[PDB]
Amino acid sequence: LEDEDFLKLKALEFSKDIVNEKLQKIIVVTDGMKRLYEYCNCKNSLETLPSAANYGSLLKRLNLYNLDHIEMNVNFYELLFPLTLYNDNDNSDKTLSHQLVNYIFLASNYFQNCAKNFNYMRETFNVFGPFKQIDFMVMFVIKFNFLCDMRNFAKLIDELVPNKQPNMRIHSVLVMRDKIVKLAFSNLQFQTFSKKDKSRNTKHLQRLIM
Amino acid sequence: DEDFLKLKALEFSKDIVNEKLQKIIVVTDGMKRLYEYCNCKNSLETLPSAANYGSLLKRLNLYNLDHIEMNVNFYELLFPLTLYNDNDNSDKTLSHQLVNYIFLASNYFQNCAKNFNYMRETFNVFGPFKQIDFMVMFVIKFNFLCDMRNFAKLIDELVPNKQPNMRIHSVLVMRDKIVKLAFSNLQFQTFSKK
Amino acid sequence: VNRCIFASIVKSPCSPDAYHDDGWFICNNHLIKRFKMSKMVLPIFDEDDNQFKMTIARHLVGNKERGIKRILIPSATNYQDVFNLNSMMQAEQLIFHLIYNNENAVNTICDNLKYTEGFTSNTQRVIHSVYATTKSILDTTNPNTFCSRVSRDELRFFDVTNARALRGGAGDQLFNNYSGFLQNLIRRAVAPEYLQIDTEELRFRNCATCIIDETGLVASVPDGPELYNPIRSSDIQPNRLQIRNVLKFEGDTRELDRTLSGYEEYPTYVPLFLGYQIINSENN
Amino acid sequence: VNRCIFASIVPCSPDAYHDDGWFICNNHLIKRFKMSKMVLPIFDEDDNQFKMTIARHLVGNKERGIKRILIPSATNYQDVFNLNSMMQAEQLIFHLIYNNENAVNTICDNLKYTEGFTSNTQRVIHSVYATTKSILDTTNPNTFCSRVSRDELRFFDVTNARALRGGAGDQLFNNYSGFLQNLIRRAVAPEYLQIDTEELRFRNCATCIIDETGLVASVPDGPELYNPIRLQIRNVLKFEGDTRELDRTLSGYEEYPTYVPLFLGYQIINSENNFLRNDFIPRAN
Amino acid sequence: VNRCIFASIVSFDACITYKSPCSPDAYHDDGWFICNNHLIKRFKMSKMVLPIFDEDDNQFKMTIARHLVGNKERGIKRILIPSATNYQDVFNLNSMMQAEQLIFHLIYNNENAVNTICDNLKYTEGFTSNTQRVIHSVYATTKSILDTTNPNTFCSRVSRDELRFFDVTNARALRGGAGDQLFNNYSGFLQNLIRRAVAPEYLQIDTEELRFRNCATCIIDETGLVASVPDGPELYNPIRSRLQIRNVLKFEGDTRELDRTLSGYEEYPTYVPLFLGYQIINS
Ligand SMILES: [Zn+2]
Ligand SMILES: [Zn+2]
Ligand SMILES: [Zn+2]
Repeated sequence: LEDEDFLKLKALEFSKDIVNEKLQKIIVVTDGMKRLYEYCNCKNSLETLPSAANYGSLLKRLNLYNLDHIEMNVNFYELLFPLTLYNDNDNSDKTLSHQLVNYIFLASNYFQNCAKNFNYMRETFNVFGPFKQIDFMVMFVIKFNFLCDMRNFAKLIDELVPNKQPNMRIHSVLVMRDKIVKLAFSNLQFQTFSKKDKSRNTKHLQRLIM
Repeated sequence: DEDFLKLKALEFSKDIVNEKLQKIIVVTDGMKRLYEYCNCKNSLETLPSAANYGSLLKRLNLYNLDHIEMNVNFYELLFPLTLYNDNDNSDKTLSHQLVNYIFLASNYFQNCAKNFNYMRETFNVFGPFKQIDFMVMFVIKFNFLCDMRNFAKLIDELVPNKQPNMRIHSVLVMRDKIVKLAFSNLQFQTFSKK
Repeated sequence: VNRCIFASIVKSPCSPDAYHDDGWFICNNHLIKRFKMSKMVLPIFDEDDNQFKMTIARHLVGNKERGIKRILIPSATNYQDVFNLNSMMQAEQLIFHLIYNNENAVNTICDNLKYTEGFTSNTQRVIHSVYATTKSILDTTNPNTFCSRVSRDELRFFDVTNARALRGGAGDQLFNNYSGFLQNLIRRAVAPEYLQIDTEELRFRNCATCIIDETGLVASVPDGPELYNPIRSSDIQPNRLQIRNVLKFEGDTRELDRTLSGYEEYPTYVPLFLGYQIINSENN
Repeated sequence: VNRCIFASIVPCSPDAYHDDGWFICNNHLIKRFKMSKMVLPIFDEDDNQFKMTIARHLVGNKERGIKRILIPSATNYQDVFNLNSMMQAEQLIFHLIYNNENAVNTICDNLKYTEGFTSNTQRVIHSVYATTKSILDTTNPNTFCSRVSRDELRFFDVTNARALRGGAGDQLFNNYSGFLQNLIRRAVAPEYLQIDTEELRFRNCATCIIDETGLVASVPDGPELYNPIRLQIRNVLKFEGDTRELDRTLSGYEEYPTYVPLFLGYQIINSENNFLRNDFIPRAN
Repeated sequence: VNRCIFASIVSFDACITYKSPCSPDAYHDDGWFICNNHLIKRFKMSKMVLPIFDEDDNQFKMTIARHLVGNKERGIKRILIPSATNYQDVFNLNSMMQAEQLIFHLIYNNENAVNTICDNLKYTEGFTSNTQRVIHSVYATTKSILDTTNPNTFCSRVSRDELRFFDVTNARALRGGAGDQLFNNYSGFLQNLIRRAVAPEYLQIDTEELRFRNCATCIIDETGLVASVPDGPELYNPIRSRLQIRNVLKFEGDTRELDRTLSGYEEYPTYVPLFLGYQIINS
């Protein structure tokens, strides 16, 4: 509540300094969104599953909002790969490789344990969140918490990094890890067992126009 | 041409919508001015009549919603129908056709992903300003969305069962897995600082 | 030992095949009798041994056949007309009536035989034993019931659309309504073009060969002219003269092949490809 | 007598000794184009016989692009024939075939630059050359009096045969060197044959689509069919060959060949049936 | 002498004779009263020992087991022990023989099932032979063990002479905690069984703490012991002993002489020992 003000600008500094996206394009740290985006205000932990006690007020906000809007897929390769295609000018490459790959596999194992343990998480949230949409809230919050800790990580690593030329040594295991994520979603049966009809049922397809 | 079965689907959806749970705010959605020019509703992607409306650049510039590297959850897109067939019981009244329709849609995604590797340039020939980099996936999704829009008219009065068909659900899983796998082949090749 | 239905029946010498393990309800001789086919196999495997050796069959439907003669196996509708069992033995008529569930005709036969002394004196044991045996053979499979004791649900599909027809497909209901051994024999006969492995999908031919009509299984091209069928003519009325026209070769120089004969050769028969198959990752 | 075109090598399998229009050993056909020399037998109701030449597809399923390519375009030839992996003789041969006179003369001077040529190995090398050269010379259909097809035409599309339509692929076939066209006509069995009085459809669908890039193996559509065959991975995927033995019956069942035959293009005979002039003349349309 | 409760199996009726008897270990004395045969047959573990120096050739040697479950099994397939809530549906006791069923009802204190069983016996020829007194002698054995266990053991160590925490050492392991207390719910017989099946992660002796593994292998469960990692993908189990897939992407290498060359070097066993809990011993 005392020192964010600098980073508020920092997240936008280099992006406003540059105008040169020519194929690959970023939402500028996505840095413009409603109170939900403004709520991510703490050094949460990426290492572990969320500290459910932290988020009760967030859940009570979410109760004002609908949640049948959420894709299951992480879009791991899709979103992350474009925002990594950049390097130093031929220096500290060891460093860059190390933090990049380590963060990569950290997110990998993070999602792997999320999928392996989603039941315990959603139930431990529901224990005090008896809300009818609590499962969608849990899924959303999982995504959003990951995204926010990622935004903080990005904010922190924000550096010159002008260089841009693919390293296929980096991009090789790209496919292996991303396809393991999608295989995790395949391993998610998504459990059609007589509960999702309580949803808006894909908004009845909105007159087949959405 | 007419709304026609649009109104019939509207009627059926009204018959299902006995509940509102309204006044909940939709922060997420900004679906400005959706338009439904998709009367060609073709099974296949080749139409220059789709590129006819390449002016989409203009509406993009006003409200972009660019979606890089777009990949689709076929499972989630098709799941809702899984419970609806059982307004009646004890027949494949439509499922006999739904299964093969699912096969066809999956095979479509198997093949158009291959054909994309050259069809981009045909669309640049349709319009040299292109920006096909995104519009190709745009149309790829949109045309099947139109297919679904008409397919719903082909099925009409179907209502949510509580009992799932394990066979159908397994079919959905086993097709969608490979469908998602197909996207793995998407790759980029030394564009430098683009 | 002999599993041929005609082996159950009571000259009509069976082929020796149906004496053997594979449990086909017909010897290969009587597979001629109305069915224009020979049973076949496809050695299939990974890169060693040979693992799966899936059965298939080739028909010998004549290229010049049309209509009924294009139908491979009549539907329960009009099978009686297609066959004209009146041309056949009462045993054969009974059997077909059983397979098609024409229990009404079964009743009519039993009514006829009841008052005959040849029925009571000798033939009743034949009729009843044969009947029981046949029905028991049906029940040996009948995967619709009985634990589905034979095989599984199998994850087979036949009704796959071609890419260009309407959103049609029907008459699997009829498929089911057919005595299940017919379904199982079709499973003997028809490879899918495609098989899902638990983790992989594999394709075996570029294009399908056969169609299912409400009238029956039909050997038809999906489009265009029928392929020429060189029916080998090695195997099968003289009461009345039988006529044919046939366009045939003429020419010399066949010795030219004397050298080429050493090369690899391609058998040219018409296997049946129709449908899809899968293997479950788990029987969830 | 041995007359594989790889007898030039300075070894071919025994089939090379047949004087037959393959003009290749199956050895070298495999080693460079991954196909196996075949004949299709054809029979009548009479049981009279005829035969057509074939060579089933053999290159692996999964690989893509140039890996699908069996024979590139002359425009793209080295992209397969990455000469610098390949022996000089091989390179020279292929250059000749593609009419690459530029490269021809380049190698011609390379002989001098190989200062070991002072040993006059050039005599042997060029004798082998001329030997080869002879073969192409004989293949040339353009030679004035060489005999040509009377009753016969071939096209590489149904419509191109049915109405003499200007197929661009057909044109590029024509633009190929005469030997290449010869080898194609030798190897390629049609989807269709018209006859002076009759027509025959061999399949409802072709095996492969071939394009300007070269001999393309690709299926027209859908997935490729199965094609069965140190710090590396044998990587074998293998299956439950449970051996629930059934050979006791199955030995009698006809075993379908597990192969990818060629059914490619539309042949026409539309004149007095006279085919059995059994000379491997260029026989051009 | 014979001690395996399953070696105590007997038939009330003349047909079956259970002719797959207990392993020799039934005659041995670990105080487990379980043939390793049955251990496999119903639980899928193999018992083992770790010797530990008493800083000397004097030693404390702790019995443990290894689970035998593969990487593919999930949920009920991975359950090793149930709750009394769910032993029935976990086991399909009806498929098990009536002596097995009644013995499990003894384990779960299901007096209702015991009563129904006796009420069924009232008319049985086993009741005519009064063979139920076989069950009552099994009860005598049990009650002796129980007066040696439930009053004793943990309760005795409420004297503070000893304590084991089954709680996960890592506080981040949110799935831990309350299960360590739920431990209290089970029959002390079972509690003894599990605690002597499972190695601690640490031992306190006031000389020094000892740490036996980096990170706990096992986890407490909501109904009964399950073969599961605390977190992450399951570690591979080389269990080493229908047309299904058999694919294994072997490395290409053909060399074999290297193996004969390397027989001289530690052939590291790959079993899954059970590490869980905090151990405290006085002195
Ligand atoms: Zn027979
Ligand atoms: Zn050769
Ligand atoms: Zn025992």
